[PDB]
Amino acid sequence: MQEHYQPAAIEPAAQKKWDDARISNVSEDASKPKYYCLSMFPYPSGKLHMGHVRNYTIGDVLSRFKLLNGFNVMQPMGWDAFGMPAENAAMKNNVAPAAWTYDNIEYMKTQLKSLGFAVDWEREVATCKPEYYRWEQWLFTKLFEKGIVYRKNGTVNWDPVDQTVLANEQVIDGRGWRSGALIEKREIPMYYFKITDYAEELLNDLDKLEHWPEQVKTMQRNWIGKSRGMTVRFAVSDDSKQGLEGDYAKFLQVYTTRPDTLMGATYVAVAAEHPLATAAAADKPELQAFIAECKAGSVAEADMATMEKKGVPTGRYVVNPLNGDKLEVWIANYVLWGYGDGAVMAVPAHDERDFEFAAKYNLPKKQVIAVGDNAFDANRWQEWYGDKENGVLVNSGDLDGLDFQTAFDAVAAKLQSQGAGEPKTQYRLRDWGISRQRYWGCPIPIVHCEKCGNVPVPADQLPVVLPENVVPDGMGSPLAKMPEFYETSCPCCGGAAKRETDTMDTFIESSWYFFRYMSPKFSDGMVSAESAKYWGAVDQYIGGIEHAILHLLYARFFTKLMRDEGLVNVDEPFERLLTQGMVVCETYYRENDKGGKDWINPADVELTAVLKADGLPVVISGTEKMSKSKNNGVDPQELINAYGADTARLFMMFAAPPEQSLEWSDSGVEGAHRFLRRLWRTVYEYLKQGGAVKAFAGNQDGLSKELKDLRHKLHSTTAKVSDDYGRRQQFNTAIAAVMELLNQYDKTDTGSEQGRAVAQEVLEAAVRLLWPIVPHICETLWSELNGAKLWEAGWPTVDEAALVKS
Ligand SMILES: CC(C)C[C@H](N)C(=O)NS(=O)(=O)OC[C@H]1OC[C@@H](CCCn2cc(CNC(=O)c3ccccc3)nn2)[C@H](O)[C@@H]1O
Ligand SMILES: [Mg+2]
Ligand SMILES: [Zn+2]
Repeated sequence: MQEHYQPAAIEPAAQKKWDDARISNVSEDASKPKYYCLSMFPYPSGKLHMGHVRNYTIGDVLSRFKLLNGFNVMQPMGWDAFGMPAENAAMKNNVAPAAWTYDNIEYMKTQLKSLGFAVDWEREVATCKPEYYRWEQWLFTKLFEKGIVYRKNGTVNWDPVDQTVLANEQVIDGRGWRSGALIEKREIPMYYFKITDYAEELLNDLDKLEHWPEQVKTMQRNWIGKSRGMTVRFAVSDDSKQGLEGDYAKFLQVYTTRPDTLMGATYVAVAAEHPLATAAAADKPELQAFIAECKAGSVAEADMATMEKKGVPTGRYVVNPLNGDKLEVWIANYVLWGYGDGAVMAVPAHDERDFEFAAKYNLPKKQVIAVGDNAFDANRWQEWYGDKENGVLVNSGDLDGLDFQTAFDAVAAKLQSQGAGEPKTQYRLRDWGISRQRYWGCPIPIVHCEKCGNVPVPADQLPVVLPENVVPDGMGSPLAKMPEFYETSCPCCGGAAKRETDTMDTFIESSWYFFRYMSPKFSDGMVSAESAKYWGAVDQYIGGIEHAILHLLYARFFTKLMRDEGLVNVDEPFERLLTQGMVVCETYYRENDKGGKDWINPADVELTAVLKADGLPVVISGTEKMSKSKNNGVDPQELINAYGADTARLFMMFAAPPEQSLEWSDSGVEGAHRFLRRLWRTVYEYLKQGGAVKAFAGNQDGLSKELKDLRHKLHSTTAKVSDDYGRRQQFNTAIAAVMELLNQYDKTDTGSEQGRAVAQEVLEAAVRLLWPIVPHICETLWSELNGAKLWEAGWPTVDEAALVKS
């Protein structure tokens, strides 16, 4: 055993030791209890960043902890390979997205291996390979025939300069983010998953996820947005029926979740596309311009509430069916066509958005709810205005004195008896649009035949292979310009037909990959029945909070779809969920010659803050998440090259709890490396005193008080670390606990015969308690202390007798 700790001399040897023993290569072995620990697989972007290292170190800590406790642990890794980054690098570097992807995969796989993650690489998947996406094409065809996947026209944002479709996030002031050209709204046929058919299942099954953060489940409930409200029909006044057709000439239908406040409606609002808006705008040009501006908007869902609410009056009126009030119809920008009836009522006294809307236009506010003896001021909104449980009705005629649920049922009775309304349940959730006008994605297995219609590709002909010999040029997605791809024969009639050229939303690959890991080479289905029944569901899932809504919902949706097809037998894909925090770092910049800022990487800066190149000052700016935006990313490969994998892993687990943001710190890195030197020196100095002995065990009567105190600290540390790994999942406090054990060990004279035995017991436990976090150095130090295989010695047991004081 060498005196000094040298990671480059031990880390490759420890990795070869694990790989030779195949401790991470697992099968469906019924002799050991399974454990499925999964970290969200990465985009093969080029190289790992610090977020990857934190996520996969966390997953490796939990996996190795369960491994030491005797579980048959599967920790798989793969590549979410489809998407736009490969197309953009293709347009910048004149390479094929496939070639760019596969080279990134090879390099990033080397980095992951150098970090010592206990990963079953024999289960690796690449989602851009036909052997993977053939099965999501298969599920697509099966659901398309059942109507769960359907085709209908939708509206997209067309950029005519870049010749591409853009998301709402890519539109700024009505113009493309890169081209700067005005975007055009176009109706094109697209495919949709009928996810609203599973809305009630996806909402209620969240209650089963006892080991998910309540934050994530709340976000999913709000996204699904179930409401039990009332359909209310307002009869159109006789003086307001010009230009109206059908039922729109008879009544205005609306949906409200507050029918107990129907006596407090002071106006109604309709969407820009509503027929009442169209009829009233046929004359007035200001209404036409307001309708045009609403349609030209491209506001994303995450900013819908922040959008300034505006409206225009129409001069048309409707009648409240409960009190006969004649209310004016307004066109408003917050009423969205396709959501319910595309029309709402407004009770400014008990809905804060209606309050601010009415306060802006001086529209009437009428109180209909009272809570205690609270004072109502029509000029200032108070939180009790919207109270839905402790409120009682006022100014509502025959409904006065009722609470929410009683007034709800009475209003429903009044409306139904006169045919003016009925109860109704609504969901904010929209159907899942999966069509993408992009090349680097999974082809949609549909053939268009003018005789047979939109025909799904048969199962024998799957997959529809995406050609990899493609370099996108920019002037449109190349698939729609490659007759060698889309020209084909109809699988139903053999006649001339055309393949679909749109590709799938890349969220689809990530919606079922956790199942594919169970049998990644199975060629007769998405997942083999024998492996699905063994591994069941993912026991532990680790990823970033940015996937709390869409990805998780999609994955839960796919699981229930695959269960209904009979491929799996679990209702939920992920039992436990851990959301890791961001990795942030200081920023540095120099002022431009044009009044701007040039952002400088931290690796090119030395703190006396001075640029390393010319020794000239640099401005220290705010700390934020690492990104290429302000050029503040710290390359983990340089951290590995300079300190080793164990130092990188230890710093990430010690700097902050997994949920809390991790602040990059040079001294924090150095403190981690110096602790590994201390651990190395501790075992070296111990073995230099007389070599290893048998660790203390059994009756501790007769041990000195100092050695009894060390054993108490030892097994209290084991219980604390076990609770930190297994229950709390706070790895920073576990490292501190082992440090406190080593501190007391340093203060204890362990030179006697019984002292050596206790010292052996301390060090054998300490290297095993830290093995999940820093396995390279712990595997090396364990082999110097004991000749048994560390993974066969197992997780340290707590000696209860060591915790009983006299
Ligand atoms: C399941 C599917 C849907 C996952 C999907 N393929 C994915 O998110 N793949 S992914 O490759 O993007 O990420 C894979 C997993 O590990 C990383 C987590 C990142 C969380 C956000 N973050 C990032 C940072 C730090 N950035 C840097 O240092 C940096 C950045 C840019 C340039 C230079 C440096 N700090 N926080 C992800 O959420 C996920 O769990
Ligand atoms: Mg349960
Ligand atoms: Zn045909």
